[PDB]
Amino acid sequence: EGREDPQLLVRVRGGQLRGIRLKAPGGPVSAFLGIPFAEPPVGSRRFMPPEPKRPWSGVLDATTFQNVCYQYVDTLYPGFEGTEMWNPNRELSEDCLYLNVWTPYPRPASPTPVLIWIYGGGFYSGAASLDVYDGRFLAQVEGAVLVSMNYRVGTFGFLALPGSREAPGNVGLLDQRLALQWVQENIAAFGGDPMSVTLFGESAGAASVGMHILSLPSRSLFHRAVLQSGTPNGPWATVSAGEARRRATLLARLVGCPPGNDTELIACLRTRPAQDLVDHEWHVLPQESIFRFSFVPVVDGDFLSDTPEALINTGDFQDLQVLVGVVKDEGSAFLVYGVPGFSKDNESLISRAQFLAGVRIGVPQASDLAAEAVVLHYTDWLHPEDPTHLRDAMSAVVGDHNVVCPVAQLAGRLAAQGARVYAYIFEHRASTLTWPLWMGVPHGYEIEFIFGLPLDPSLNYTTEERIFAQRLMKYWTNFARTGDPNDPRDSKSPQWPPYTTAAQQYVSLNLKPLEVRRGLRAQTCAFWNRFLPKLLS
Amino acid sequence: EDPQLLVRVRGGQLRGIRLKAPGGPVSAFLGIPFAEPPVGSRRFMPPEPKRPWSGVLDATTFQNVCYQYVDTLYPGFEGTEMWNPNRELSEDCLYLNVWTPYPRPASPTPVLIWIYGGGFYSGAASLDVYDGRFLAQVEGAVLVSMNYRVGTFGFLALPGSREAPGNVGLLDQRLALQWVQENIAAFGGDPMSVTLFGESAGAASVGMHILSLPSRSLFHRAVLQSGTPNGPWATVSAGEARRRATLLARLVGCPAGGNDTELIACLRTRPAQDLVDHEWHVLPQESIFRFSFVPVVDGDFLSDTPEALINTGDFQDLQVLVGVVKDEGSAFLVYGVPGFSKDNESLISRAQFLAGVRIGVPQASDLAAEAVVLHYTDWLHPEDPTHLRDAMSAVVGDHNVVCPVAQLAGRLAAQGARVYAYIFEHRASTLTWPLWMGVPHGYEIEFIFGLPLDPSLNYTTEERIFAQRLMKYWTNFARTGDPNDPRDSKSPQWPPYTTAAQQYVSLNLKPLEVRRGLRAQTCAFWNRFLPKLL
Ligand SMILES: Nc1ccc2c(c1)c(-c1ccccc1)[n+](CCCCCCc1cnnn1CCNc1c3c(nc4ccccc14)CCCC3)c1cc(N)ccc21
Ligand SMILES: Nc1ccc2c(c1)c(-c1ccccc1)[n+](CCCCCCc1cnnn1CCNc1c3c(nc4ccccc14)CCCC3)c1cc(N)ccc21
Repeated sequence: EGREDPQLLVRVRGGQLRGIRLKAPGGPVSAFLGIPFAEPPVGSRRFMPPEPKRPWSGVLDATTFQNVCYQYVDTLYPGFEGTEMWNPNRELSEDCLYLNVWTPYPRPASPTPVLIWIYGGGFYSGAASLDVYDGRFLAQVEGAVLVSMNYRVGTFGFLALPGSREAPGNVGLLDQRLALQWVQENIAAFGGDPMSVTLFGESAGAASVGMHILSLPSRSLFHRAVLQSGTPNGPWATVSAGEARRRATLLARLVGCPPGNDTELIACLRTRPAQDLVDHEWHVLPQESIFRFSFVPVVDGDFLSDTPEALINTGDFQDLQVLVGVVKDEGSAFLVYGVPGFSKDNESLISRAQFLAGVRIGVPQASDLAAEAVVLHYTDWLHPEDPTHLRDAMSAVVGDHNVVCPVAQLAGRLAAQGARVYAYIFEHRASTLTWPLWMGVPHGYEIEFIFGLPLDPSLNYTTEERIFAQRLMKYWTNFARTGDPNDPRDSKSPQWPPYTTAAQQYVSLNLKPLEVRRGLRAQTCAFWNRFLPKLLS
Repeated sequence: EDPQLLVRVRGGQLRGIRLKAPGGPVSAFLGIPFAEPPVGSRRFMPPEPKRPWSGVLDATTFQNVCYQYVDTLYPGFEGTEMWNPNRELSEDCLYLNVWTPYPRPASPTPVLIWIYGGGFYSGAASLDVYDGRFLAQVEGAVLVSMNYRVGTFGFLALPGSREAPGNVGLLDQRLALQWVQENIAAFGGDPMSVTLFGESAGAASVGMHILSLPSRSLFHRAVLQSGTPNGPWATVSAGEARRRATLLARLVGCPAGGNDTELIACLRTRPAQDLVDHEWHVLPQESIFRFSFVPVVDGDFLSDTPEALINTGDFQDLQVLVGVVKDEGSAFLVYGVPGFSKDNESLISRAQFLAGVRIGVPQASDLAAEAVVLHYTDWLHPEDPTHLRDAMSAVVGDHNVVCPVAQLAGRLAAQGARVYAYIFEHRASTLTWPLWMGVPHGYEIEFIFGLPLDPSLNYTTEERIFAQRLMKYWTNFARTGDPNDPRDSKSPQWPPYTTAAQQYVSLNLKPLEVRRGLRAQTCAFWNRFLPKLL
């Protein structure tokens, strides 16, 4: 046939695809949703590296989002858009290694910069099919080819018996590398420039992006990287070999797979229903905690030849261009998932006791001395009992420790070692946010703006937000295009300068024009990055 | 003979001198002896009261300065010399001075007693900056200052011994205090309204009288300026004093030991200058704002450590005035911290800053020292010399003065005392120290004493009015326990310092500003965290 829209028929290397023509506000875009890039990682392939997708015959239908990787569904606030917007919107299946491509309609005559999105979700949840990752706007408005992939999360993606053949760990990264490889090979068929691939992701996806920066076999598959609210370095994005070994073994035991070599154990895990692994995942953490996740990248001496901090300290990043940044309230969201005293349904004014308790959960790896050091640092000694400040300090601790200071260390090390870094703080609370006021601009809530959702008039964003969304997409795609988020023509708008060790410049993203600022929580991050380590004894 | 200049005290008759103050005449009784000269066998010993004398004792001049180390850092430089002895040195130095109004006050006047500082190793009540003349004349106060023994002579202790029990300098002071109870009325002072006030070491001495029950009946109120009994430099342990006494004895040929009595006997046979010669050689570490012989925690004068005493004391009917100058640490830097001098802007390196902290917090472990550095670095301008220099100064001032002051203020206030706190931020126009030193340790005294009221000293009109303000606060404080002017009904009120609000006031040329929290975050570092690095 024959009768179909010729713009929707594309041949990639596994065979032919039929895409779908979608409405964006400013006009039509092409979508090729659910292109499979790996062999379904099921049965004997669980815990195993992805294998490239074997070619198919006929025209593969690529008009709808394919399955979401097997994962824990958040039931903290039943019916609450604030949590439900992050939950899976397609069937849960182990057969989920699919990707998506948005492109202009009609596809552009000459090659186009390619953004590749990697979702977040604590390496345990996430799905490229979620409303907030909808590439139609970037495609229609900026003329960009945008690609997002599903990668295996949780045990399926990250359970590791390091040194083993049957479960070597890091397979979720490997799924992402494979989507990356696929783009090199096929994106041209859609008018993307494979010589201009920019990786971007937020939170665990941001951490992912950083891992690709740090893994030799991924460096050839992209040219530019964007890390939103996450990093490879830090207390949560990786575990050591021993700790991953401990967690896998403990989970194995929990589902009735007693540990005594690795083959028997992994074989037994492979016989277990996927829902059983998910049901037991949370139980392997070493302490009561927040912003920690059971199955995450392992420092395997393979994908990661050393710890991320060792590699950012000694890596040569002679031109790499990265844009890094944070939201105003990185910590706030985490507090409702565990910390007593905190809730979305009230003001969360906590007591000093609740605060000391929170710091323990919030910095679980820290001794008595160190936890008391954090508390002394974040206490306002002028009002040391004030419920509002205590609440906000709890939020700042979780935020600073897990996101802001890792981001600061990242920028600093990169910049000091050849990279062109652009740094930002995103301060706009959405008008449409359902979370309470006290949470500020929570973790994840710049994404809807970077992706352009406010441009959809049916979504009820303000005109200001629509103009803002447009500004943001211009920064992002200018950066993709050029390595520089500035417009080479628009001299009147204030310029966004690179981040450097000498001046530590970064910009505010809010409804007002760009304001340049110096030092990203410089003083407090000296605490977390330089001092708190030295409380090693 | 002028009857106004003739007083009979318990030991006999005294002849004063009428002195010229700007606004009128004052009566001075200088060099009154309050103790048997603590010489020969009485060296290292508590003071005995002065024996009665015959006829009329000439009290028209300052008496000898207690034997001390004379500063030779910058010879003849005003900034340093103004602290050096301005009379002959002598172990025979237990003399006090009284300035009173001319004529003698008609009714009992509040009495204000000054105790100089000098790191318990130097000082003298005869120094130009402690001139009682102005407060006498202008505010009508009877002002009293004593010499007390310093250095080995005042504070060498072999604790538990009969012949060198330690703290005798403090006992000298206590005896001057007793003398005031017994005699001041004779000069028109009210023995029922005595305010102790002192700066630096003198401030810590005042603090020690607060914490020592036998001193408490000799005064009703206190003022601690840039100094505290608590904190890193004002006391030593019994074991630590023993060690330095012993080491000093070794350094001068004495006697090894063997026997306390024997060791002290030998020390007593040594010329004063021999003791001073080796005074500086007994410190455990390279350091600054540490002093060889200082009060000892004897379990007698000081029943426990000042820390223990302020934590658990009852200070219900006590009024205290405490404060600090803007740049407590700056002066100390020129005394041994490499890279610092008065003769240039002193723009140090990072290495110099890290080396300075070791010196500055001598007791500090490797980790504790790094905690300090990481706390005081401006992570935005990490290697800027101006920032490092100012930081080095801040470290020393905070560690030794401001946070100790902050801690004392809070304990007292929590435990019944009525506390008023200040930061003094005016740089005297006459200052011969360089700009980068700011308002150095000890340059508020000048103002409190009323020196800018003497037109010959070339202070500005502004400064004379500022000095007048200050004398009103202090003497209002002596008068009532409240530095506020109960006449002026037109703000801005100086509020009591409390744990809750932490209110204190800026003392500068502009009218009182009320600030809250005296380096609250930085002193949490120093007072709460840092102990926990044991
Ligand atoms: N009784 C049980 C049984 C099993 C599990 C349970 C509890 C909990 C838990 C729930 C409530 C309170 C305490 C613990 N967690 C807690 C995981 C921590 C969730 C923190 C929020 C977060 C952080 N990154 N991804 N997510 C998941 C939710 N998706 C979001 C995302 C983002 N931002 C936000 C912001 C607000 C709310 C949600 C949200 C941004 C990036 C992508 C996802 C789990 C974590 C596991 N790894 C496995 C099982 C369970
Ligand atoms: N070669 C030798 C031999 C013997 C001694 C020597 C050096 C030094 C020294 C000198 C220069 C550099 C390094 C060490 N100090 C250290 C002096 C420590 C005091 C530093 C400043 C200070 C603090 N409190 N009193 N003083 C003495 C100077 N008097 C002042 C005072 C005050 N303010 C100031 C302000 C600026 C300059 C001086 C000054 C206010 C209160 C009273 C005195 C001594 C200390 C001793 N305890 C014994 C002997 C010597």
